[PDB]
Amino acid sequence: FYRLKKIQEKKKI
Amino acid sequence: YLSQPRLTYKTVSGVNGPLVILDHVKFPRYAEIVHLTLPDGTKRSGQVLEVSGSKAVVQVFEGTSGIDAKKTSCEFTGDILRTPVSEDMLGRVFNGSGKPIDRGPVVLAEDFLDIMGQPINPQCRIYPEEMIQTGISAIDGMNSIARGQKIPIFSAAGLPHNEIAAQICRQAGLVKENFAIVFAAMGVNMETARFFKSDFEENGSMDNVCLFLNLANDPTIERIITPRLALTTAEFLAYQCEKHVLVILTDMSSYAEALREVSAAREEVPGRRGFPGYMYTDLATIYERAGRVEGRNGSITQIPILTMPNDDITHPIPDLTGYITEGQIYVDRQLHNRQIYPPINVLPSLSRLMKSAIGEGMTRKDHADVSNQLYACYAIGKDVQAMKAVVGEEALTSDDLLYLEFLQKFEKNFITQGPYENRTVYETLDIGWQLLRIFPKEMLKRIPQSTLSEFYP
Amino acid sequence: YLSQPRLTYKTVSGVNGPLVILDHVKFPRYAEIVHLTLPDGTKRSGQVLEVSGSKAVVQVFEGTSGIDAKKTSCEFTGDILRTPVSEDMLGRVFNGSGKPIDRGPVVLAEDFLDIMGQPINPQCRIYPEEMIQTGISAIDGMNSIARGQKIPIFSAAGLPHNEIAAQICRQAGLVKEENFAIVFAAMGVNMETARFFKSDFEENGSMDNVCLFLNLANDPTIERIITPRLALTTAEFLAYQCEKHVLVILTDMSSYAEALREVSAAREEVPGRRGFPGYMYTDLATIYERAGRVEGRNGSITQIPILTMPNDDITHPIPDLTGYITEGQIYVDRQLHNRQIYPPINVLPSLSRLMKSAIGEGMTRKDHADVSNQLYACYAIGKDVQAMKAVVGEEALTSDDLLYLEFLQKFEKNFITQGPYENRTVYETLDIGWQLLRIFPKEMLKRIPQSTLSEFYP
Amino acid sequence: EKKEKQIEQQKKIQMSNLMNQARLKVLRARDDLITDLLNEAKQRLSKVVKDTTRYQVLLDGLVLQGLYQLLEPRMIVRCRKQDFPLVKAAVQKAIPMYKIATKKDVDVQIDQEAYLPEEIAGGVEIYNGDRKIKVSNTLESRLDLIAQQMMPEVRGALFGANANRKFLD
Amino acid sequence: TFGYVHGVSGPVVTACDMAGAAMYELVRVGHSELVGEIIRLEGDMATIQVYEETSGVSVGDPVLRTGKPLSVELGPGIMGAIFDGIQRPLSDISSQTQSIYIPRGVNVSALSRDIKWEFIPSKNLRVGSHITGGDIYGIVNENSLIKHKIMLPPRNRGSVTYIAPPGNYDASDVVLELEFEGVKEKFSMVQVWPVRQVRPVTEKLPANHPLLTGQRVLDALFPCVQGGTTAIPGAFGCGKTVISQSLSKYSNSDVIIYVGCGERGNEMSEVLRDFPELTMEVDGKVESIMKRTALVANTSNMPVAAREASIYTGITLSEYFRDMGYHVSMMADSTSRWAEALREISGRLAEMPADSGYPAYLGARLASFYERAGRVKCLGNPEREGSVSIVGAVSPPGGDFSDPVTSATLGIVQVFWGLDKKLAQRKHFPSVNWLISYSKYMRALDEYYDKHFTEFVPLRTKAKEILQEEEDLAEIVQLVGKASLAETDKITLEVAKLIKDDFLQQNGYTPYDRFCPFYKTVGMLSNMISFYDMARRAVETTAQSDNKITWSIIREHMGEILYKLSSMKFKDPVKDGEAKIKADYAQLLEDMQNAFRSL
Repeated sequence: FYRLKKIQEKKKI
Repeated sequence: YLSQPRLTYKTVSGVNGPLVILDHVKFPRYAEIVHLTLPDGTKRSGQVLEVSGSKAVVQVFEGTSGIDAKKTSCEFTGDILRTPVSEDMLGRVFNGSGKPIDRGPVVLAEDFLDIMGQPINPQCRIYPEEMIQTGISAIDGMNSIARGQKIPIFSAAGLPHNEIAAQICRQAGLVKENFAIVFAAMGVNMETARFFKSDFEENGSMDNVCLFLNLANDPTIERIITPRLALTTAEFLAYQCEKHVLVILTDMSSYAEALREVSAAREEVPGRRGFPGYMYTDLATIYERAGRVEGRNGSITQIPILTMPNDDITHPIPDLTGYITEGQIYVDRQLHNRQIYPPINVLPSLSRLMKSAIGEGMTRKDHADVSNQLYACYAIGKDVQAMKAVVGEEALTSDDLLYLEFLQKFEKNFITQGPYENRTVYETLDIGWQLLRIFPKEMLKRIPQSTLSEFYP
Repeated sequence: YLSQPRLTYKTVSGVNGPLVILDHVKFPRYAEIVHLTLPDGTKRSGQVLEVSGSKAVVQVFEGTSGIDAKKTSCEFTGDILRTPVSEDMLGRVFNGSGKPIDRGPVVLAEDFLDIMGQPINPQCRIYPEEMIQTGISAIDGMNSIARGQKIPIFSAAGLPHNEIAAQICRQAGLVKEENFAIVFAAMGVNMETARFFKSDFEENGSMDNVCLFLNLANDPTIERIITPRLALTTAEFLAYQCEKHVLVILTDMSSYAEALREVSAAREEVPGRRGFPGYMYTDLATIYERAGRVEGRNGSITQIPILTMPNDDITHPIPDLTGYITEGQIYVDRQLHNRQIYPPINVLPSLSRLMKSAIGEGMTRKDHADVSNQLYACYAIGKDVQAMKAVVGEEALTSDDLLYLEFLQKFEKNFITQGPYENRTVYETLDIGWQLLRIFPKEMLKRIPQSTLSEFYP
Repeated sequence: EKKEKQIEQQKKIQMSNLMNQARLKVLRARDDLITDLLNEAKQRLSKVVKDTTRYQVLLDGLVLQGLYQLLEPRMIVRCRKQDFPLVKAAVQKAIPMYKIATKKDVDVQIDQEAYLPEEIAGGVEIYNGDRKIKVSNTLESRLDLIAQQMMPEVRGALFGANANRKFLD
Repeated sequence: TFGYVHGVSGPVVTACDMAGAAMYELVRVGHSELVGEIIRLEGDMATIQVYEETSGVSVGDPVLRTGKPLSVELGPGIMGAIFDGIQRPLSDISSQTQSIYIPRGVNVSALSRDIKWEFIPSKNLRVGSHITGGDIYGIVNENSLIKHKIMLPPRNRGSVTYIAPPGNYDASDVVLELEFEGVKEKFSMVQVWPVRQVRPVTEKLPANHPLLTGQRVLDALFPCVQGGTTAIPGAFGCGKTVISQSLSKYSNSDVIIYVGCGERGNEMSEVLRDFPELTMEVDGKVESIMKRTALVANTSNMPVAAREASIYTGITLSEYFRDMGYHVSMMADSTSRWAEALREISGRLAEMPADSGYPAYLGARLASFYERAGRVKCLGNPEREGSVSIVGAVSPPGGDFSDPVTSATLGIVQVFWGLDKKLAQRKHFPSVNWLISYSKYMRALDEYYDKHFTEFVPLRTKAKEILQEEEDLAEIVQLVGKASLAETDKITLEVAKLIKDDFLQQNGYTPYDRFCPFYKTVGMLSNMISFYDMARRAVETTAQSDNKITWSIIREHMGEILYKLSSMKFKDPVKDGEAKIKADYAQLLEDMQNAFRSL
C-alpha cells in the first residue's frame, strides 16, 4: 500500500 | 541578545491535516516557534518542521480547527523552542506546556534553556557504581537498581503497576538523601493522576516534587513536547545544582501513538507496524538523558513506564525500549491472577548493571552466585512443571519433587511481599539461603566450592 | 562500412544514483552507447535507457563518483554495443566488462557480434536427445539431462553448491570429439569462490579450453547487467559457428536481479511483487533461452545456471520466475547438509525432462524409467512414514513400515551419499538401484511392469 | 602414491603455466605488430599532410562535415595556425553550399585566439556559440575511427581466416 | 564560489548556486562550519546530508565548497584516544572547551600538532635510491607496546634527495623529500586518504592460521580464522556486546579497532574504565592494553548521518594498520544501525523504497564493506604479511531472521554465530545455538590441528554427533515420557545434558573463567569423550549377560566421580600451573579407568 501511494502521489507532477 | 521587532504574517497559503503552509516568509528559521491568532479571541502555538524557498511549514501543538486563511495572524519570535526554568518549580504542578494549574503565578525563571538539549560527550561521563536499596526482594535480591541507570517497567493494561511505581519512589534509599521526584504524565486517566498525587501527599515529601500533567482530554500533539520539558527541568536540577533527581514517566506508549500520528500526517517512511522509520532515534534521544557526569555529584535515574498492547513482546515499542535501555523489569498477568502483590515474573526481568554494584565492599561476595543459582533452580522448576502438565504426577522422580517444592516455597516467600514492608538486602540474602538449603549440597552446580564450604550450612 | 565523426556533448543537467541526465542531444538513439570523461584522465562507459525530446538518460557501468556539471564530457557512438569475438577468447580471462583482466592484451576481434543476440526460428531448432553423463547418481538416473537442455541449481546460502558445480564440470561426458569447452561467468562473488574455481580448473589442465569472466563483489554493481550477456554471446558464437559443444556456467543470478532492481528503482518505474520491476520476466527469458541445437549444424549449448535462494523461499519471485522458464530444476536442501551428505540433493522436488531422452532403446538400458519411478515413489512413502514416526512410537509400526524406514535409510546412505571424485557409471547406478529394490519382495513392485520384473528381480 | 600424485600434478601445473606464457607472448607479438602498422599509417598520414592541393580539398571536405554535423545557428572553427588562410578560404567556399543545402542562414566565425596544439598533424574542429557542444573532425580522430572499424577485416587480410571458420552467418 | 541554503528538512539541505560541485565532495553549511557530503545534483541545485544536528539554519546561509572528498588523517597519535563518527578526537575537544557538551560546530585538528616523536630512518636509505611506494622509510616508537611505522603513501615514486637525520620531530616537519621529474615534493609523518577508495594490495592470500576467541564454545565447535569474517545476530539481551568485549580483551591479534555505532554510551564508559587497568604480557613486559587498541564511538543520540561515516572511518584505519604488517581484528557493533541510517536518508530524498523500506543498494553496500577483509601480502620491497578480520554484529528487530538486513549479511560472511533468546533467558550466558550455527572454514585448518592437537579432530566430531543425537531424541522424549527407551539412549541423553550444563556454559565474569586457554578445552573434551565411550562400551558388553548394567547402577557407582567431572571447570589459568592442571586431568582419567575396571 505504501509503495503504491508513493507512486500515486508522484504521478501529480 | 535579540532586540529587533517580530514579523507578523497573514499569508496562510494552505492547510492540510495538522499542518499549515505559509508563503512569503523572510529568512525563516528551522525549528522556529510561532504564535498565531484564531479569528475568535483564542491563541495557539506551533513549530516549524521544514523550510523551502519562501514557503514554510508549521505544526500546531494543540490541533488545527477553524483556522481562517484570511483573518488569522502569525508571529515569528525568531528563536528555537526555549523554556523558562528555576529552582522554585519544586512544589508546583503544571499541565502541558508548563502552564500553572496549582493557582500560582507565572514561572519566574533563573535561566532559559534549550529544550532539545545536547548530547553528552562519552569521554566525560562517569560509569555508575552505587547501589540503590529498594525494599522489594524481587528487585534488589535478583536484579539491581543503580544510581544513574534507566531501567523501564514493562506492564499491561489493567495490571497493577502504578503502586509499584509508588512503592519504589516511596522508600528509595542507599544500602548501608533527597530524591527530588519529577513525575510527567502523558495521556493517562484522571484516576491514576489523583492516585499518584495522594500517594506523594501521604509520603509527606511534597517539598521535593515537581509535576507535569496531561490528561487524555488534552490536545494530542502536546504529548510530543510534554516529556522533554520535564526532562529539561530534571537536568537543570541535576547538573546546575548537583541534586539527586529520580524521574518517572507514566506511558511511553502514548508518546509513541502521538509520534506515529504526526509521522503519518506527513506520509513518511513506515517500518514495523505502521511506525515511523526513525522512532528508534527519538526514543534514543529521550532515554539517553541519564548517568552522572565528571566533576559533579548530581545524578539522573529514569524509571519510565510503558504498556505493551498485549502480552506480545515482539511489538516494536517494547523491543526498541529493550534495545536502548540496559535491562527491564517484567510484570506478568499470570501472577496477578494468583493475587501476588508484586506480580514480578523474575525470569524475563534481566538487568545489566548487576556487575559493578554487587560483591565485596557493597553487599557480600555471595550475592551474585546465589542469584544465579536461584535463576537456574527456578527455571528447572518451570520446566518440571511443564513436564508434570503432560506426563502426570506418578511418572516423576524425587528430583522433580524437590524442584516443585523449591518453586512453591520461592513464590511463597521470596516474591510474595507486603505493600508497606521494607526488606533489607541481608534479609533477602538470608531468605535466598533458606531456599537454597532445600536442595542437597551436591545439586548446587552454579556455586563455587569455596562459597558453599562456608555458607551452605 | 564507415561512419561520420562522433559528437561530444557537455550538458550534464543532473546526477541521481547510477543515472546521469543530459539534454540538448541531437537525434538521440535508444540503446546507444556513450563514453564519459572525468575531470581527471579516468574514462568510463555506459548506455542509453530512455529518450524523449532532447532529453536522454544514461546508465553508467562503473557507477557514479565525482561527477561534475562543468568538466565531465560525453561522447556518442553511432550504434548498439558490439563486442570482440574470436577463437582466442579461450585460454583468457576477463572482468565484468570484458576487458582483459590478466596481463594479456585486448583480444583481436575477428568479428563483432551484437550483445542482444538475434532470434531463431522455432522450426530451425533440433530436440536435444543425447544424455550427458555426470557421474552423480542423484543427477544421472532420477533427473537425467541431455545435450542442449538447461537446468538451474537451486541452493541457499552456506551450502556447497560450488563443489557440485565443480564436480559436474569435471566429469562432464557422453554415454557410450573429446569434451566440452567451458564458458564460465561470475556474477558478484567473493574472492574465495573465484579462486576455488580457478584452482579446480587448473587442476585438470583445462585452461586451454576455458574462456572465463569475473565480476567480483568490490566492482561497481551496474556492471552485472552486462556481464552475463557477454559470456552468452561468446558461447553462442562458439556453439553455432565453431560447432563446438559448450557448457556455460552462470552463477549468482540473484545479484543480477538486485542490479535490475537498482536500475528500476532509480527510474521510478512501476514496481510489482517485492519491489521487483515487472519486465524481468521478459529479461530472464532473454537471458535464459539461447540454447539447443539447430538444423544443419553441429555443436550445442548446455546451460547450467546457479541461483542462490533468499532464506528458504521457493515462492520467492526470482526462483519462481526461473521455474517458469527453464525446463528443469535440481534442488539443494540444508537438511542433508546437516546430516553430512556430500551431495546434499533432495530428489523429491527435483525434476527434469529425461521424459523421453533416457528411453533405453538405443540409450543405456531399458529399465531406466521404471526403476527411477519406483525409487521415487518408495522414497516418498519413506518420508511419509518418517513423518508418521514422530507422531507415534516405534511399536505402532507394521512390518512394511519398518521396511520402508530401512529402505529410506539405506537409500540415502548408499545411493545419494557419493564421495567426491567418484565417477559412477549409469549401469553401476542402475545396478545399485536394483540392489536397493531387492529389499522389498516382488509383490510391492507396484510400478514395474511384469516383463522387466521377471527379467531382473530374480 | 600421494608422492606420485604430487609429482604428476606438479608437472601438470608447470606445463599449464608454460603454455599460458607461450600464448601470452605470441598474442603480445601479434598486437605489437598491429600497433606498429598503425604507427606506420600515422607516418603515411603525416606525409599526406604536405601535398597542398589534396590537402586543401580535404580541409574543404572536413569543414563541410562540421557544417552538416553541428547544424547550429552559430559556429566556430579552430585549426592549426599555419593553415589559417587556407581554412579561411575553405570556409568562404563552404558557406554558400551549406546555405543552399539546408536553407538555413548560419554565421561561421574562426577562433583566432586559441589554436590547436602542434601535435595535431592536421584537420579542424567545430564548436557552437556557447562552446558546449563540440565535434572533433581532426585527422587523428578519423584514423582512430576507421582503424577500429576496419580492425577485423585487416586481421582477415594479414593472417587469413581460421580453418574452423566453416561458414559466415 | 559559494552556494546558498535553498531549503532545509531534517538532516538534508538543498543548496542553490552550486554549479561547480561534484558528487561526494565535502562542504560546509551554516555560519558555523557543519561538515557534510553531497548526494544528489540537479542543474544548479544540490543536496547535502549533514553530520551535525540541524537547527537554527536560515535560508540563504552561505555554503563553502572544497574539492577534497571525505578523508581521514593517518599517522601517529591515534592509539589510546577516542574519535567521533568523523575523525575528531573527543578528549582533545573536552580539554579545549572545558565543558560537558560537544559544541555544535567544534573544529579541531585530528591529531595533535605539538607532541614530539622520536625517529629512526631506515638503514638502507641512500641518496638516489628508489622505493616507488609502500616502503618503510622510518620508525617511531609511539608506545612501548606497539611501534608505529611510516611508509610512502601509494601512488608515489621518485629518487631520494633529502633524508631527515635520526632524532626528534614534530608534525609537518620535513622528513623525506623526493624528486621524480624535476618536481620536488615533501612528506611528513601524517598523510591523507579518501575513505571510500580501496587501498591497493600486492595479492590476497588464503587463511592458514586460526583466530582464537577465549570461549570454550566458539573455539571448539565453530572456530573463526584470522583474516576472515563473521556475523552475530540475536535479539536484545543475548550478550552480543559481552562477546565483543571478550574478543577485544583476549584475542591473538596485535591491534583491535572497536567501532561502536548506535549504542549506549555506558558501553564506551565501560571500555574506558576497564581496559586501562588490565595488563597483558608480551616481550617480557606487562602493559596496559589501551596502547594496542583504538576506539571509534558514535552514541545513539548523535545525528543520524554520521553513522555511515563512522563505519567507513573504522575500516579505513584497520586498512592502514594492515598495510603496516600486523594482524588486526575489528568489532563492528550493530551494522543494522547503519542500515537504519540509510533508511532515513533515503526517506528524506523521496527515493523509491525496497523490501522492508530499506534502499535497494543496502546489499551492495554491505557486500562492498565486507569484501575488504582477508589476508594480504602488502606493497613494498620488505615483504610483510598482514590481515584484517571483521566480526560484525546484527540486531534484527523482532528477534527472527526475516529482515532483509540479516539475510543480506548471511550471503556474504563465511561464519555464523546465531544466538537464541531462550538460552540467555536460561542464564546459559554464552547463548550460542549450535544447531543453527555453522562455519565454512573447517578446511584449510586441519593441518594446524594435525601439527599441534591431532587428537582434537575426532573428538569434536564425536561431540557434534552426540549433540545432534540428543536433539534427535529430545522431541520424542518430550512427546512421550521415559521408560520406553534403551539404556544407550538415556546414557547419551544424560551425558549430553552434562555437556550442556558444563562445557557449553561459561561465565566470563568470575575471575577464574574470564579466559579459557585452548589446551584446557582440549583436555576437558578428551576427558568427557573418554568417559562417554568407556561407559557406553561397558554397558554394551553386558547387554546379553545375566546382569544388565543400567544407568541407575552407573549413578550409584560413580556419583562422586561425576561430581568431580562437573567441578572440572574450576581451573584458573593463572595461580595454578599448566602442569598441575594437566596432571589433575590425567589423575581423574586414571580414577575413571579404575572405577570402570572395578565394575
